[PDB]
Amino acid sequence: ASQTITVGPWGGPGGNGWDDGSYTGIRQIELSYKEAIGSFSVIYDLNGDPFSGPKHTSKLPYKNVKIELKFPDEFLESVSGYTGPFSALATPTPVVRSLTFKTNKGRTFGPYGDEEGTYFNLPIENGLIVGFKGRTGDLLDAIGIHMSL
Amino acid sequence: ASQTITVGPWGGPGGNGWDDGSYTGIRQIELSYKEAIGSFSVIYDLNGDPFSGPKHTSKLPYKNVKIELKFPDEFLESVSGYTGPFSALATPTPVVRSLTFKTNKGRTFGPYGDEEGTYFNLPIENGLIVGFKGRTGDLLDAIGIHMSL
Amino acid sequence: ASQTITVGPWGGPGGNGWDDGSYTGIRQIELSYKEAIGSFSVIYDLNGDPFSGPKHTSKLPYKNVKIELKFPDEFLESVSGYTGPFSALATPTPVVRSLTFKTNKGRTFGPYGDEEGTYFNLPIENGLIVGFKGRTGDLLDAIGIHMSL
Amino acid sequence: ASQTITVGPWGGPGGNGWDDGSYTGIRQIELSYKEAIGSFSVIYDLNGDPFSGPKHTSKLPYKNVKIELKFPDEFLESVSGYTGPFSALATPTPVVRSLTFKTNKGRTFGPYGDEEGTYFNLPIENGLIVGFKGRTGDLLDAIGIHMSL
Ligand SMILES: OC[C@H]1O[C@H](OC[C@H]2O[C@@H](O)[C@@H](O)[C@@H](O[C@H]3O[C@H](CO)[C@@H](O)[C@H](O)[C@@H]3O)[C@@H]2O)[C@@H](O)[C@@H](O)[C@@H]1O
Ligand SMILES: OC[C@H]1O[C@H](OC[C@H]2O[C@@H](O)[C@@H](O)[C@@H](O[C@H]3O[C@H](CO)[C@@H](O)[C@H](O)[C@@H]3O)[C@@H]2O)[C@@H](O)[C@@H](O)[C@@H]1O
Ligand SMILES: OC[C@H]1O[C@H](OC[C@H]2O[C@@H](O)[C@@H](O)[C@@H](O[C@H]3O[C@H](CO)[C@@H](O)[C@H](O)[C@@H]3O)[C@@H]2O)[C@@H](O)[C@@H](O)[C@@H]1O
Ligand SMILES: OC[C@H]1O[C@H](O)[C@@H](O)[C@@H](O)[C@@H]1O
Repeated sequence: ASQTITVGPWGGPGGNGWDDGSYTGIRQIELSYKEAIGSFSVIYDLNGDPFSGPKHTSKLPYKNVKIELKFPDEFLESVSGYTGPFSALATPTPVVRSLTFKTNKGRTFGPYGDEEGTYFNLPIENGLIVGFKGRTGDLLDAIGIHMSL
Repeated sequence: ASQTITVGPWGGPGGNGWDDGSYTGIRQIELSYKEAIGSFSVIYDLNGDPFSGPKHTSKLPYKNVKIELKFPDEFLESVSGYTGPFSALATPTPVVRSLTFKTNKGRTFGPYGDEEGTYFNLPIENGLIVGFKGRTGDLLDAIGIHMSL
Repeated sequence: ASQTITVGPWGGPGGNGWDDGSYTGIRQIELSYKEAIGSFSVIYDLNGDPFSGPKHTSKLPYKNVKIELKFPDEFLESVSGYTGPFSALATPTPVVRSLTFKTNKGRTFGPYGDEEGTYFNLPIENGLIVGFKGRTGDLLDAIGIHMSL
Repeated sequence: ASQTITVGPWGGPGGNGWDDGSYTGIRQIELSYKEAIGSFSVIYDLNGDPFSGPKHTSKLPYKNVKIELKFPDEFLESVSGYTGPFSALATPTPVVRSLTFKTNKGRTFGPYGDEEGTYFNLPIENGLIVGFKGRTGDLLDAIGIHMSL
C-alpha cells in the first residue's frame, strides 16, 4: 500500500471512524447542515473518471448542498470551520459545527452551519486535497484530509 | 490532478497508447505470452478494495497466466524484460518480447516470452509500483510504470 | 526544482517573507519569546548531517529557548499557536503570539508567548514537517510548513 | 527522516557503498572515463543554492568531463549505460562500463566509456532525479537514483 500525507482530524472522538482513502482529485462535495454539519460525501476523480466515495449520511432533517468544482482547473485551496459541543445532542463531545471551502479560482462556499466554537483553518499553498477522513455518528464528529502533489 | 513519478516506456512506438492511471497498490497481474507478451491487465488495490483496471487484451492465441500477489505483505520489487522486433508481425517496431517479476518475498514469476533482444531492468529499493502505462496493438508494444511511496 | 506540500501561513502580511526550503528532517528549533514570538531559526537534518537554516532573528530582548529533538526517533507530530495583533507594536497587523510543539514521543514544548487571539492547529497523522516558511519583521509575523513522506 | 523513491543499483557488488542523499535538483555532473567510468561527483541544487555532493573520485588516469545543466529549465530526462566485468581489474565483479545522459532540452551527453556488456535504461516521463547512490572502489561499481516530484 501507497500512503499520503494525512493531516488533521479536527473535531471530537464521537461517532464511528471512516477513511475514504486517496484518489486523483475532487470533483464534487455533498453535505447537509443546519446548526452543525450532518451528511458528508464526495465524488472524487479517479484517473479522469468520476468516482463516488462512500456516503457518510446523517439522518437529521438538514438542508442539503452540492459543491461542484470545475475539475481540474479549480480545486480546494483551503478548508476551515468550527468545532464545539452541540446542546441538541445527548452528546457532550465536540462536533463539526461549521465548514467553509475556498477555491483557487476565488470562489467561497458558504460557512455552512453555526460559526460557533473553536476555529480550525487549513490554507494550502502547494498540494492537493486528495481524499477525506473523519468520524460520523448522527452528525459529522470530525473531519480530516489526505494530501498529495 | 495528483501526479506520480512515472518512469519508462520500454518498448516501441507501435500500437495504441494507454494509461491505467494510479492506485493504492497491485493485487493481481494477468498476461498472455508465447514468443512475445500479448495481453496485459491488472487488478489494482483501491483503498483496500480490489479494482479491475482496463483490459489490454491481445487476440493472438497465447498462453494465459495469473500472478496473484499476497497484498499487502507482498509487492513487486523489480520488473525486467526484453524488447526487440518480432518477425512474425511485420512491424518493425520493437515490442515487449519478455517480462519477469520479482517480489519482496523472494518469489519470481517466470520469464514469460522470448528472452531475446535488448534488456531492461527496474530494481526498486524504496517505493511501490502503483499503476501501469503502455502501448498495445496486436501485442504489448511497450510498458511503463507509475510509482509512489 | 522538486516541490513539497506546503501548508498554511498562519499570521499576518507584515514583515518580510522568507522560505528556508526543504530538507530531510528537523533536529533543533530555536525561538525567542515574551508576549509574542520573536526569533525563529532551525537546525535541519540534511541527509544525516546537521544543517543550519537561515536565522530569522528578532532584535527584541526576548527569552531564548532551544528545542532539541531526538532525531530521527522523535519528530514533530503537531504545531499549534495563536495569532493576533500586538499592542506594543506600531503596526496593527496580526503576528504569531504563541507557539506550541508536540512530539511523537509525547513531549510538549511550552506554549511560548501569549495564548491570546485566534487559534491554529496542525495535527499530523502521517508525514513529516521538512522545512519552515514565514514572515519576519521585528517579530515573527507568520509561520508556514513544508511537508513530505 | 524524509524518504524518496529510490530506484536501482545497476552494476556489481564491488567497492564501497555510498549514498549522497536527496536534494532539490541537479546542476552539474562530473565524471572520469576511459574504458569504464571512474570518478563520479555532482553539484546539486539545494533550495536555490549550488551544493557540492561528496566526491567519489577514482585514482585511475581517466579523462574528465563536466556536464553543466541549465538548471532549472533543463534537467535529466533519462540515464542509460552498460554494466559488465572489466579485464583490466583484478576483481571479476561487474562495473559501470558506460554512461549516457539525455536532457529534456534534447541534449545528449556522450556515451562515456565502453558501450559493452549488459544494458540498463531509465527513461523518465514525470519526476526528477534528485540524488545519486552507488558504489565506488577503484572505479564506479554501481549507480543508483533517488527521485521526487
Ligand atoms: O447508548 C447511548 C446514549 O443514548 C442517548 O442518546 C442518544 C443519541 O442522542 C443523540 O443526541 C446523539 O448524542 C447520539 O450520539 C451519536 O452521535 C454523536 C454525533 O455524531 C456522536 O458524538 C456520538 O458518539 C454518537 O455516535 C446519541 O446516540 C442517551 O440515553 C444516553 O444517555 C446514552 O448514553
Ligand atoms: O520605520 C517606519 C515605521 O515606523 C513605525 O514603525 C516602527 C516600528 O514599530 C514597531 O512597533 C513595529 O511595528 C515595527 O514593524 C515591523 O515589524 C512588525 C512585526 O514583525 C511587522 O508587522 C511590520 O510590517 C514591520 O516589519 C516598526 O518598524 C511606524 O510609523 C510605521 O508606520 C513606519 O512604517
Ligand atoms: O589489495 C588486494 C587485492 O589484490 C588484488 O586486487 C588489487 C586491486 O586490483 C584492482 O585491479 C581491482 O580489482 C581492485 O578492486 C577494487 O576496485 C574494484 C573496481 O572498482 C572493485 O570492484 C573491488 O571491490 C575493489 O574495491 C583491487 O583492490 C586481488 O588479489 C584481490 O582479490 C585483493 O583483494
Ligand atoms: O502490437 C504489434 C503491432 O500490431 C499491429 O501490427 C499494429 O497495431 C502495429 O502498430 C503494432 O506495432
